[PDB]
Amino acid sequence: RKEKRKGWNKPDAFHVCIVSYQLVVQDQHSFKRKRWQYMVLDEAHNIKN
Amino acid sequence: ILRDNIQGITKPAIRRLARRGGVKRISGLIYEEVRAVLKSFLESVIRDSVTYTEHAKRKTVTSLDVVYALKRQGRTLYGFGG
Amino acid sequence: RDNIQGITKPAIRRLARRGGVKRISGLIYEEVRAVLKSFLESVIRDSVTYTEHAKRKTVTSLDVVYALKRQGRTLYGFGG
Amino acid sequence: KPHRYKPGTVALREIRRFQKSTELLIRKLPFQRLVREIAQDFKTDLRFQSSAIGALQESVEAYLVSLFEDTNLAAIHAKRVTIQKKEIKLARRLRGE
Amino acid sequence: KPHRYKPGTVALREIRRFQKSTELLIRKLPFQRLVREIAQDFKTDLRFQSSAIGALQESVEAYLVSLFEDTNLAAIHAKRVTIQKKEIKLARRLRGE
Amino acid sequence: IIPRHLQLAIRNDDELNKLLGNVTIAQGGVLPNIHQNLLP
DNA sequence: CGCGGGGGACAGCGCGTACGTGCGTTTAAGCGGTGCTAGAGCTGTCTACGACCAATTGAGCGGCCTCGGCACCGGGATTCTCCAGGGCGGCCGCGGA
DNA sequence: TCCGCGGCCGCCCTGGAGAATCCCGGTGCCGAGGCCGCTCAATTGGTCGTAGACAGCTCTAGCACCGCTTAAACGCACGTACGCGCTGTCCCCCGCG
Repeated sequence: RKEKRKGWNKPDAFHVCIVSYQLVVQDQHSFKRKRWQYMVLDEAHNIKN
Repeated sequence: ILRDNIQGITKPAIRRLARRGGVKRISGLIYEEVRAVLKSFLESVIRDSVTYTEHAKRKTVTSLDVVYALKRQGRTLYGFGG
Repeated sequence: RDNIQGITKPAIRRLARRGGVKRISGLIYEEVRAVLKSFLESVIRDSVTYTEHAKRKTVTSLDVVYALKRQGRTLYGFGG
Repeated sequence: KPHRYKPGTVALREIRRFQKSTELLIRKLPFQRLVREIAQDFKTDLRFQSSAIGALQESVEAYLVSLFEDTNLAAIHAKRVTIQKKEIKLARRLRGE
Repeated sequence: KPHRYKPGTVALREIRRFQKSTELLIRKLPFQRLVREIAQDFKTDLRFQSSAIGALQESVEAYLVSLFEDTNLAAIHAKRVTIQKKEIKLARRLRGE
Repeated sequence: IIPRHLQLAIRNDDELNKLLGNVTIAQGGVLPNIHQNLLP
């Protein structure tokens, strides 16, 4: 993950990243700082709680 | 929960604990002997704690109970319920 | 004058023999004398404090007992 | 060639980190299993609250860290740097335990 | 043929003799005026009774002999037959001092 | 405060450390003192 | 849990000297006495000097909720250290006349 | 015997490189302390007592010295043997997957 996020430092970086549900839940602290445009949630039935 | 949980203080855990003492190398038999030392100290504390709990007409053991259990050790510095 | 040196080198040699040492280093004698000075000063500052409190010019056995009580020594016999 | 650090090189910055950071270093659930398994023998089916567990681990951690520092001092006194059984027993004996 | 014992055995016989006999190892008057000197700086014009000083000497002797025993145990820990300054400082420090 | 502040206040003061230091520090940790013979 | 390995634990033997033990001869304490006087100490005493509840009281708390701080990476030369060539401590050896 | 020279070439210094630094901000979040109730024992007043040092005898042994009688200390000279120095060995847990 450190190797993956080393290149995350550059602005105008990868147009999109893919991270799963519980990985986002765990790395929310690392992810909350960056600003994004389009968030896509899959099978919103599992996120119903 | 009640069977062979003495390994809760694991060998990497003991190595990390010895890192705080300022040691470069930890021998193989260090882990189980310090485990036995921890067992002895914990048993000594909890014997007094449970005896106090029986004296106090209480079924549950509180933190202040083990505070008094360690009180007669003879230092009694800061901490919860001091 | 120079009364701390009154404890002789053979005396410290015998004292270290009581400690079960076959060969004793030369600096060990004066180191033992120094730790003895520290021991006596730590005891006797408290002894003098208690003497001054006790409204008495004479240092009594109970005075020494009370001085030793605080520092965890808790001696038996004299003034028990 | 791989950037293989010599033994004792990472330790500098590592002790720089964990001397300032002040979090725990032992798995919690195995520890509560341990305290339970030692409690049932003294008193079965204890209704453990959320408290009275972290205090025990903090106390034992402080005691063992002090013992480990004393053991390191004894090892340095022994004209060496590593830990051993004799260093631990000497440190414990000289501590009055 | 001069009768000169090999070093070490007479040390053992001295140890045995000092074990059987439990008399004071320091003369009374040396301790007397040493205590007088060390009390001169704290408060002036202090008179010492006959008692309260043998107690000091016996307490000092007993605790110092205990320190010597701990020091010798740490010396055996160091695998040697000689007492050393680091031995004494380890004995003192690990005892909560 | 973080209890690390409590530990720093205790150990940086000579009289506090000399008085008493054995019973648990409430989440304050310790001051790991290193030697000059370990690190290369 | 596994492996490379390398700095570090542990031992064998010479050094030599550093205590240790056996020669004489002290410096100052232990004991007998003493003559006193100087500190330690309870009794008439009597007073002042502490304790506790009426009228008030203030003062710190019991409970919430804002917001200037906690946590740490985008953002990163330098610090911290590790590892490959160059000139070198020179070392040293061997051979015609 | 000079010394020219050539070789074993491998080691501190230098240049290149790997990971972290501990703030600048972003974003998000976090329970201290003053504020409607309060309460409640504190603070003076009056009574009660009482005992604890001010004298005062007391009493008793401290102590400093006068005058003998040794006791471990002290220096020295040799023994020796074991910590330490120097060196060699092996080893097994640290760093990393």
